[PDB]
Formats: sequence, C-alpha cells, structure tokens
Amino acid sequence: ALIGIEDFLKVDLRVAKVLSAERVEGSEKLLKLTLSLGDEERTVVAGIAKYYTPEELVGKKIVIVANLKPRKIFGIESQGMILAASDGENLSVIVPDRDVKEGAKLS
Amino acid sequence: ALIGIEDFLKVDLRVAKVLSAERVEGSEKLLKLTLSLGDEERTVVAGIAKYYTPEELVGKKIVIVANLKPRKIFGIESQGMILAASDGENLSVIVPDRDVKEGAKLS
RNA sequence: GGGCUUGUAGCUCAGGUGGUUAGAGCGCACCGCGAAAGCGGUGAGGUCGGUGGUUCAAGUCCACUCAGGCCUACCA
RNA sequence: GGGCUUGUAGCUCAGGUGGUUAGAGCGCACCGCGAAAGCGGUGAGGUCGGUGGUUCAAGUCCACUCAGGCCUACCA
Repeated sequence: ALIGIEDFLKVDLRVAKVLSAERVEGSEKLLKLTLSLGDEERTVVAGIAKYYTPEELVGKKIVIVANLKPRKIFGIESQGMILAASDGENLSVIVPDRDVKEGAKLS
Repeated sequence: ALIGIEDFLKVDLRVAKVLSAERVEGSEKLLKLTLSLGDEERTVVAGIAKYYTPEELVGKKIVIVANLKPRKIFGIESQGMILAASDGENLSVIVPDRDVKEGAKLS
C-alpha cells in the first residue's frame, strides 16, 4: 500500500536533544523525557525502559515525531513520540549520523 | 498543524543496508544506491553527493521510507528515499543508535 | 544535455555483402493511336545535402558538419 | 491500582476546627379551629454506620473497619 510524497510531508520528523530522563513509578516499561527542539521544549513518554537506562539517554540527539496530537500516558502528557527500530532481538533509538543542531528537520 | 497516529502509520520507515553507491553521470548532486532490506533490495536516488562520497556510505545502515510510489530521476527508477537532516550548515543521514538487522521497522 | 532515423531526377522512391549497379513510376518535350479515361515510341532531366579521410575501387565504410522527423535527461 | 468525599429521628438535613450544642423542616399520633386549601397546641421518634484509642471533656480528634457517591492510573 504505497503513498505519495504528500502523505509523508504531513509528518514532522525532527532531531531533539535529551535534557532529562527518568523512570515512571509503577510502570515496568516507561520513561519520561524532557527534550529540547532548539526553540522549545517537549515532554515525551517512551516505552523503552527495558532496553535503555535513563542515564545513557541524557545528552543524546534522537529523532522524534513532533506534530502528533498529545496523549496522556500514566497521567503524563506526551507531546510527541520517540522513534525506535526493532528486529525481534535488539531495540534501538534513532540518531543523526553526523552532529546537527537540535530542531533540524528531516526530509 | 497536528496529526493523528493513523496519519503516521501510513508511512513505512525501515533500516536499510547500503550495498553499493555511485555518482550519477551528468548530475551535480545525485548518488544512485542499492539497499538491502533483508529479504529484498531497493534502488534509490539521493541528492547528497555534495556531503557524502560513495565510499563512506557503503556498508552503512540508514533510515529510509520504503513505501513511496517510485519516481524516475535521471533515468533511474527510485523506489524510496533516504532521510536526511540539515540545520543550515551540515547535512546528515539517519542511522540506528545500536546495531539492528536490516529491514527493521521503525515505530 | 544524450540518442535514433531520413536526406539520390521536378515529385514519391530503388540501389543486399564497397566493384555487378545510379535506375523505376508519375510528370515534362516531340511523334503516332484513341470517343474519352488512356496507350505505344523516341528523348531530356542527377553538387547521390556539404567537407575531410580510408581503400586498387565509395551513393555504399569512418569522422566532422547542415537540415527535417522522433525518443529521452534537466538534480527525493 | 491511586485518591477525594458522605454516613446523625421514618425522609431531607443543622451541629466551622472538642465543652456553648444532639436539633430543624416535612411526615406520623392525639386534641382543637376552618366551608375548603390549611392552621394552632401537645407528643413519639437517636448503637450520631461498627470497633479500639486520645483527653478533665468526643457526633466532633487519631487508627482500624463496613457501606454509598465521585475523580484518576491500567504501558507511544
């Protein structure tokens, strides 16, 4: 089921810098994260606690969807979502191959 | 301008392995690339020749859109596109933070 | 930007393996025949688009060039 | 899963930060008045949801518990 370029341009993929990360109390799988997009901050809920510690995420530059309707998970309002890739073994966040300033748009 | 999750699920983001890369004859900006998605290959045209040489791309794992309608550029049929981020200075392709098998779906 | 193809008599065309091999039909001029559409006979008509090569020998092969038709590229 | 709140007479409720202070309106019973809708008078009605505590003093504060209502979490 194939799409045109306009289907893809509806989505806003951006590079964001992780400022804070912590486990979510009562959840086995969730992390709450604060992200800088350069000119504004976001709060995101990411179900990757089983694979990433909060400490190793701080300072990383990662790829997110920035224009999703906010959703409340575990009481926290999540203002975007972190992309992850999985093959049925490992799970990985998504990063820029070379360093770019936070807020960079993907295309 | 916000979107729902169903708008995002229309797009098929994948991790692909670069098998071959070459400049496109007569073009200023284009590279032709062969990519493995694990069980099948793709051919893509990517306008990043000013920032990446063919040699440093071969063997890399990068993030692509896999379900776009094919488009013919410079005579080559391009069956997807490599994502890149730019901040107005440098430009960078997108990679998995830790190694995952080619064909992994982003979500 | 990159290709394919055509260019020979006034017009439409023939001329495979370089030599056999530059001709046909229509048209034109003249002489006959026919009621007419037409037919017979005798002729005239050629920068083989142009230039340079190859070869004992080029319309024919190679390269450059001019003109008409057509296909394709122009930046995930 | 995490919270807030209510529970007092047959019904609806008062008792605001421990003592003043467990009462009201409706309803019920009896006695009168009125043409009637109604009114006056006299009464009955209480495990203050249950248990254990604190204090000179608990409906009131603490802890446990039972029942009703409502808010919220349940995996980017």
